[PDB]
Amino acid sequence: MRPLVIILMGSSSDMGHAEKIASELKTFGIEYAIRIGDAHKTAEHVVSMLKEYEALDRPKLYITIAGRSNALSGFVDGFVKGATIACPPPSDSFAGADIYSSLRMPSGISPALVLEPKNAALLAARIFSLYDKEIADSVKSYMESNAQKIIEDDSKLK
Amino acid sequence: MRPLVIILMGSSSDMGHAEKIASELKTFGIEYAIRIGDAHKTAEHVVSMLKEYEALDRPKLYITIAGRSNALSGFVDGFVKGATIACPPPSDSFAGADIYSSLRMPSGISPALVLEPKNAALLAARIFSLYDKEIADSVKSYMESNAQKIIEDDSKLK
Amino acid sequence: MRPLVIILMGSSSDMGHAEKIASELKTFGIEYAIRIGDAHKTAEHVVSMLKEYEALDRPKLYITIAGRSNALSGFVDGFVKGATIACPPPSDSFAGADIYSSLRMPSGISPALVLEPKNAALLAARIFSLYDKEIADSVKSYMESNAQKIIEDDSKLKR
Amino acid sequence: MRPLVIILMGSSSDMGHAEKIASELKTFGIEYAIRIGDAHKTAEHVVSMLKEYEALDRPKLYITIAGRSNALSGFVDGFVKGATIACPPPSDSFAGADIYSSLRMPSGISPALVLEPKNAALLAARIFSLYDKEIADSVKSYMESNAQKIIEDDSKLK
Amino acid sequence: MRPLVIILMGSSSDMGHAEKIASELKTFGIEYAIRIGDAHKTAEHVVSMLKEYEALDRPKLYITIAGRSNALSGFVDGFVKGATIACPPPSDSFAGADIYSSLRMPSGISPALVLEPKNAALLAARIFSLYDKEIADSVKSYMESNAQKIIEDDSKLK
Amino acid sequence: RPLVIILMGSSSDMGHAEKIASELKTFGIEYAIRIGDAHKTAEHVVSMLKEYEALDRPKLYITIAGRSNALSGFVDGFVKGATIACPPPSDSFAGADIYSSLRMPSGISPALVLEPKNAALLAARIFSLYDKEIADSVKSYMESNAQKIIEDDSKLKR
Amino acid sequence: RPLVIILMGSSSDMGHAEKIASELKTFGIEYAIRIGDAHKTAEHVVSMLKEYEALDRPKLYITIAGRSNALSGFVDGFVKGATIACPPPSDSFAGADIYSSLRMPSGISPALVLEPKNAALLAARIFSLYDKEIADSVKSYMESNAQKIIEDDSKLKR
Amino acid sequence: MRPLVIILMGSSSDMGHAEKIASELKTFGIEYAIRIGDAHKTAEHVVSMLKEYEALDRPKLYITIAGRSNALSGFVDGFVKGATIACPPPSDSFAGADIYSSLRMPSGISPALVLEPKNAALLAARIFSLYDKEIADSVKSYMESNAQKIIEDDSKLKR
Repeated sequence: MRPLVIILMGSSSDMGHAEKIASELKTFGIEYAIRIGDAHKTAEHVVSMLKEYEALDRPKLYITIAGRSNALSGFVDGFVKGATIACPPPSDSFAGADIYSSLRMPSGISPALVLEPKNAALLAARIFSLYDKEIADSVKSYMESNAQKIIEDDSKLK
Repeated sequence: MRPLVIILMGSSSDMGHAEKIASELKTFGIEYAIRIGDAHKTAEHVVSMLKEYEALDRPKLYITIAGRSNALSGFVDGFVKGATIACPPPSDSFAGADIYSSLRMPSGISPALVLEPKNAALLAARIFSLYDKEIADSVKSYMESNAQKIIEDDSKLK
Repeated sequence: MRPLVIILMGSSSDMGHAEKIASELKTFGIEYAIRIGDAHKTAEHVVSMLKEYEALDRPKLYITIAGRSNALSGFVDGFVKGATIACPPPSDSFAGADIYSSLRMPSGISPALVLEPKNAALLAARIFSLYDKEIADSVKSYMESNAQKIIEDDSKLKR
Repeated sequence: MRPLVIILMGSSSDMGHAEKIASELKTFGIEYAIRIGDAHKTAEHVVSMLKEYEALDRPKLYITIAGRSNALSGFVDGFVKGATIACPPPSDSFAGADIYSSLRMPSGISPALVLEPKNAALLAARIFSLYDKEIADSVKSYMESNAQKIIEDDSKLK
Repeated sequence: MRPLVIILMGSSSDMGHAEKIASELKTFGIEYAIRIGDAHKTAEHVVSMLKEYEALDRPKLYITIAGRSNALSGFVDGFVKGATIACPPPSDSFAGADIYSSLRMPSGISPALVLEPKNAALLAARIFSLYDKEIADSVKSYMESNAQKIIEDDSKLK
Repeated sequence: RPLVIILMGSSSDMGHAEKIASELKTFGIEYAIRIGDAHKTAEHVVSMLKEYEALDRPKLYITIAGRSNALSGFVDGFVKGATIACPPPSDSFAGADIYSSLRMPSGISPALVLEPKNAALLAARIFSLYDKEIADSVKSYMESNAQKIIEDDSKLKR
Repeated sequence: RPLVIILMGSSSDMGHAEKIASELKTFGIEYAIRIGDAHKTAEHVVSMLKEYEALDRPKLYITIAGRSNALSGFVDGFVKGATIACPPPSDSFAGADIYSSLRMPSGISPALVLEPKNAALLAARIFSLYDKEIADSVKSYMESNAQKIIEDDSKLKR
Repeated sequence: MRPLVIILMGSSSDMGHAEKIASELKTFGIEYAIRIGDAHKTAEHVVSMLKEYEALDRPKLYITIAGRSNALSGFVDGFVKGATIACPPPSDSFAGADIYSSLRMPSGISPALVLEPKNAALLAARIFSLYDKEIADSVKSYMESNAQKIIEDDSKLKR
């Protein structure tokens, strides 16, 4: 079956950030789910949700979004079989130092960290593209279009 | 009933830090248990253990020790009923920025952060001391002793 | 007698922060007092106040609020018998580096550091709850409510 | 054909770090190549190398390793079709601030950042595992073994 | 032959910063070109452009402007023969830590880092001034003028 | 006739204090060296300051406290005259203990100086405003420092 | 009879300087306010300091320079008596300009104070060692500060 | 006459750092002078020295080396006509935060900041190379050699 991306955020306050990821997945033609669950406060709810998705026989990725000290990405990553992507929401608290909670994983916990929500979506697409030629075609068009916009911007100048 | 402190560390590599906490609790006459469990890799093992301690009919505190990005303190704090203390092991990586993973809790997750292991033990004692006169007496002796050492150091000069 | 939390701040400029803590303590049914006193400029005043609260035969906690370089939390913690909680006001000066003045205590000075005012109240409640069943019931209702709101948000907004 | 991981480092001084990644890929039964090329000094050499690998009709990932200001990961990522992983070598220069050069990509450049070399290898395996059942089996054993070591460590204690 | 400064920016979003540099070069009577090209997304476009400028038989400098992780300055510096100047746009993200991506060059890549755009222009002028007396005269007038403004500000007091 | 009271929080600070004391002695300025902690032995410190505050002579206090420095503010809030904070060096959290000495509220005004020889020099130059002997001593000291640099140039001139 | 010379690097620093001057006036201490840059108008600064250094009266210099503060060290290396550095506030690079005022070599000893009211108070308390009038003024000031806190408690006592 | 690079350091303690720069300039065939002088303690000495070098009719650069808070690079840059290069010694104090004293110049003070001593030499060479073909040839040989070593390492060590 088709690829699936599960976008899991710790709080409804993260929804703006999540929708940016979702919007971009939609341009790659990649199905997504958007869910809310907190690692520390609703662990059992999160586990029961992950079991449901894990049971689907289709290629899947999880993109985990948690502000402040991000425990969610590692929690999900240590539970599910396949790859996951951490895409924390932006914060300038302590000059951005919440980022270290996403970076500093133990050996054996391996979420892919990406800062920009459009890049989390692009990484997800490029992961599927190793085996999905339709998604590979979409990635090519997207990345070529990004390069062409820059060159055109220069042409408007010289 | 007599107090219990459960010292839970994410890794056997944290044992030196744990033992400093434990040694200090012993000077206050406070029973402890030392346990190992990782929030991301062995979550079910941690829950199982917490349920066992939570069922004991005695006043209890948990002191949680986890290096790198500390997910363990919030995990435990979100599960148990009573208060908990976060006492992460020291690290100089990224100028100590692992500390932000212990600091930056969501609303509703409230571990007490203390840096020095002797102070984690002292805080625990002083928490019990609100209701346990035996421990209050021990705390008084301990803090008076600390102060007298300094005053003595001054008189010893020249 | 019932628990008491003394909320002591270094400056009246911190009153809003103190009120957030007191507001949350009220939800747990915990009596509080709000006081002002500075460790360096009004030490004797702070000592006099602490002696009065310390003489009360009831379980107590102090929550200490001081901006910039926080000397109040250690001063109070070194004086009183029981536990204390540091909950400094937030600051973005020097990328938040005032926090290190609350973190870096000498051995023998052990205030509990908590950043969020609601969490300072919750920690206080959970400290009393080791021996106080009624406060433990309140904590449980509070923490269950927080969880249920998250699950309800997922039930509504999930796609 | 079988998956391939191309480990590309900017300098021979990075070889120790690269070999940790390679060693771990070998435990997952994943073929790898180890190569050296600098983005700024040997761009054409890097491009000619990437064209050679890109022409292989097999699932591939690139893991890019560059110290100091990491320009290599983004350079590779903007050239190749599929996903890439940035795994910079550790440094304590400016308290680790070289990490921001790997983090702060423009929209449209999406390398997966992972700090630990064993985790770069595990992420690579888990990426292939979405479609490769043999690698999925290896990941399961690996991650289960990591969890079991922790539980056993606790058992030696309580 | 008369000097040329090529102002190359990674994005059209950098134009305000570029124009401050350009405006200041105009006060020194130094010809400039403003161009757009991204190191990671449009590398071939950048190389093509550099070859065109490199073929001009006149003394030239490149001022490279790129936000976030600055790969552009080292890319250009590794390609062209003569000196280059890095003048990244200002950013307050992560307490300005994007600056380390411009600072931390490998041995063999030597762009001049200057923060203020007016100073990037002044450095360029002063570089040419070692051999161009017309520009030396302009630089002298400019720096003398700056000093006289301050002394005047002092006398204007009260 | 002036007196400098060097007060340190811990006997661990002695090496730092003695660097200050030695330098003060080359200025021919009498000093006292004392130990006392602001949080643990507050009464001992006050009793001590009262003894010094009663002396009819010019005096300065140089206060030395590691970690979070509460001692300088405490002393400064109590004594009439100026004080100097000279904290011991630390690499903990990339030296962030320094902010506890910097960030004083309005009304608490210790002079912050990092180098112990400079704490002594500031003390001297403070007295030198009214003490012709100390001023002569400062002039000789500062001239010696300059002549050494110049003779280094004359010797290692290349 | 004492004099405080407030020297700022740029007219942009005036608001900061006037906060210092206003406070000095409540202490009844005469001040001068001057503008001069260490790098651009070094001769203008020296000529100015020579005028002040010749005056037979107690004097302090409070030096104000934004960005990388070279002014305080320059002034301190030239004048006989003590000086005070009071840099203007900045959020650039999370306030890292402060290190240019902190990190003096042995032999250069300006007193660093962050708050302008505290720069004035330090100045006063420096004179107060030999000036009974200023000392009385300091005592009244510092007592007023304390009484206000206490009456705030009495008023907002809950 | 031929180019000259004046390497001026604030303290003899920096001599090793200066030597790394001079060593690299020698490989490019560029004459250098090594001098010592401090901006705050020996200003007049520094000015006197700069006046002597400034009077020479030859292309020159100054490379300025000062630890801790770097006031030397701006002082020299504000005095001399032509370009200068700041190359401070490395420090790990405060996580390397001395670097901000070399970065944060006022408008009108424009030293080129470069961290590595070999790169300060290369930048100097590349500045002269805009007008000096012989130095341009040397730069090209240098930069080609660096590239070829990397490619050779790949050819040996590739698996």
